[PDB]
Amino acid sequence: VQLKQSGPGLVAPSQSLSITCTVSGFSLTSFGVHWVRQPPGKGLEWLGVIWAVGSTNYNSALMSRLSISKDNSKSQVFLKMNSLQIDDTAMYYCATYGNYGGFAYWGQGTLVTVSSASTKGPSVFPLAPSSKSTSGGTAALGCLVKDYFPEPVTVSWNSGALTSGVHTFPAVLQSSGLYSLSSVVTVPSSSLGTQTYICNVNHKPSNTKVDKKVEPKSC
Amino acid sequence: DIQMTQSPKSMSMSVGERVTLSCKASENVHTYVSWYQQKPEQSPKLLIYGASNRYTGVPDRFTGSGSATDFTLTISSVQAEDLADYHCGQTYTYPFTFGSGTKLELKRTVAAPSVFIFPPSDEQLKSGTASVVCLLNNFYPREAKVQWKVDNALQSGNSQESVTEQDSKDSTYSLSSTLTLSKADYEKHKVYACEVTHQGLSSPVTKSFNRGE
Ligand SMILES: CC(=O)N[C@H]1[C@H]([C@H](O)[C@H](O)CO)O[C@@](O[C@H]2[C@@H](O)[C@@H](CO)O[C@@H](O[C@H]3[C@H](O)[C@@H](O)[C@H](SCC(=N)NCCCC[C@H](NC(C)=O)C(N)=O)O[C@@H]3CO)[C@@H]2O)(C(=O)O)C[C@@H]1O
Repeated sequence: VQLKQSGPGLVAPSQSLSITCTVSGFSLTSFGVHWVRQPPGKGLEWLGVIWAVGSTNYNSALMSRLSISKDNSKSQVFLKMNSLQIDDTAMYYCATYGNYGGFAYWGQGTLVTVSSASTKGPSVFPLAPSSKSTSGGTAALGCLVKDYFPEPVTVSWNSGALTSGVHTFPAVLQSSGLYSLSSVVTVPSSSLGTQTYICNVNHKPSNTKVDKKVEPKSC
Repeated sequence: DIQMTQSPKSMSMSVGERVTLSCKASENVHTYVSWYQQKPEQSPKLLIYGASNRYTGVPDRFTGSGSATDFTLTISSVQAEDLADYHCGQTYTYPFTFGSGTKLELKRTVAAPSVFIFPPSDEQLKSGTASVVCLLNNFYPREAKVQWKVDNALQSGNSQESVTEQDSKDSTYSLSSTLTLSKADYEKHKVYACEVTHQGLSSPVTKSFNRGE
């Protein structure tokens, strides 16, 4: 069983969102698919369901603005919501009970941001290791991922081969209205001259991918 | 229309201790209650359904119990991997609803931060702005105070900080504080310092660089 969702993105208020959930390993004529969302710093909220038989049920607090539909032959379920407000910003999931009594299978989530701002890809700056970021035989280095909108970005090191010691911080909204975050990793200080360290930044809302080599700081 | 109250809202336990999470429904939901584990940067995963059924693949240390309006998730001996938010939900009647979640955090020995400082990259300076980053790595507990000083002037209102979720393999946190200035302001000063206060430190520690180097 698998549920895979379309990608994150930005929609303006009073406009409408549409998300696709593509299912595999079961048939939509046998299992109902639900939509659940998680607003920033809040708990889960059930939105609605389209049952195998094709009838729908909706959260009554939202049903005037919500529509759930499906295409059985394509194994796709669609969520549509209009008259969007800022507080519709959330991680949206499709889910199914399958053969169980709770949400046993979940999609990977679709981050929908409602805002009048424009999409902007990040600037990526190195946090170069130096005598000032060394503690004994340990050095820290990183990359500053700055001035992007909306969330999210994914940061990896050396295409994802490097995970030990990596800390990618939650983004913060700057006073400009753009997000900024850092990702750091600690390595042996003697590795700085012999090992390449590259941060890889992916901002799917802007379909941007950036790689920055992080070299030790010069004089 | 059925309201699920989880308590406590957060807790901190040592590895191997027994954990008890509570969930209270505002009306009788019989046994239609599920528990979900959400680790950072992941989807919720089902642990318990029908109040007491352990879901496929869930370790035996997770047990659900309760009925009607009072429900419990116990972890018989908590492990460092069990760090997560735990959600309860009812599917007894429309609309299905969930509690607000309980954040489970782990206890460990006090661990002071290693402090590192990063001057702005030269590529960023050419754009007109300067970010100076102070990093506090692998400390415990979470509480820490970071103060920026520029040529000994204590700064306020021009920095922002972020703290990672607790690490699942050493139960520590890290923190980044970012000081932002115009390039013009950055170039008007020499010394950039961050001073860190933490339970694991005798006295506040300072980390600095001088642009004149
Ligand atoms: C493989 C298989 O068997 N597939 C089934 C699927 C499948 O089981 C589900 O999709 C889950 O994956 O189900 C199919 O059947 C659906 C369909 O019939 C729809 C129609 O709306 O209903 C679905 O059942 C749900 C009920 O509608 C819903 O009411 C309950 S709430 C939990 C409950 N049992 N409460 C009891 C009392 C309710 C409160 C009561 N108030 C009243 C009575 O008004 C009071 N006393 O206060 O959840 C049900 C699901 O758990 C049904 O599953 C489908 O998807 O089409 C058939 C397919 O063959």
